[PDB]
Amino acid sequence: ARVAVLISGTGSNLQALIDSTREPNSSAQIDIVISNKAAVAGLDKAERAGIPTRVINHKLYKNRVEFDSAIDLVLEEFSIDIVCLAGFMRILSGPFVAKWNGKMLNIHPSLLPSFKGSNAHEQALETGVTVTGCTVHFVAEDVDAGQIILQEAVPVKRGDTVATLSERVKLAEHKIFPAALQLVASGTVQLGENGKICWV
Ligand SMILES: Nc1nc(=O)c2cc(CCCCc3cnc(C(=O)N[C@@H](CCC(=O)O)C(=O)O)c(F)c3)sc2[nH]1
Ligand SMILES: NCC(=O)N[C@@H]1O[C@H](COP(=O)([O-])[O-])[C@@H](O)[C@H]1O
Repeated sequence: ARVAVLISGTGSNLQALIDSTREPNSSAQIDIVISNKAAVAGLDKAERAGIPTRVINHKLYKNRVEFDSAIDLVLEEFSIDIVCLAGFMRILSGPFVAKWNGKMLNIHPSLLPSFKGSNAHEQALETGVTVTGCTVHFVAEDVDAGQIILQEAVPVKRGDTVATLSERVKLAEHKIFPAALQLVASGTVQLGENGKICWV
């Protein structure tokens, strides 16, 4: 399975995905890394691993649909089968999401459906949970509401901050995201016609 990884930032999840897909038994190959922001650290991790990169500045486009179309063009150029959103922060448009339905995965740093949106850790800390986690799900049109593939709980320790909590949660992200990609890449898991997770 040919994979594109979209990033907006540091690329720790990207790096975990690079490491896992180099394993001999990997069912996925990362063929392109797309960033919507220039000179982010994930672009370096990609070049060090010998993976093509492309910056598609969202700031240059009239609206989401145009910008998504620019991404889609690169996805076709590279005959991509699966899209991983790994720290990619731009909400995608309906048509793009529908096109990639069942082929696009996103990592989210909470146990969905808790704490959807961009600042999950802040919410988690403000709410006072003692267990949080991360969620790999298919991208549906409703942000952070697509079908759930894997999750891993992570404890909240007293005194935690966004810095310390997100650091612990990212250790789980680097486990379940490579695992979720391998499940989809190998056809073990797919989005069902009824729209629920299907473990073939
Ligand atoms: N249809 C669809 N379904 C999905 O499940 C899904 C998941 C995605 C992964 C991205 C993370 C989820 C998320 C993204 N973005 C924002 C946000 O407010 N983003 C600002 C830009 C802020 C910035 O640039 O840092 C904006 O895009 O306007 C947010 F609150 C939460 S994208 C997507 N699209
Ligand atoms: N709303 C989406 C979101 O919060 N994404 C989060 O951004 C980080 C990216 O880190 P990375 O750039 O080191 O992979 C990850 O912690 C991921 O869960």
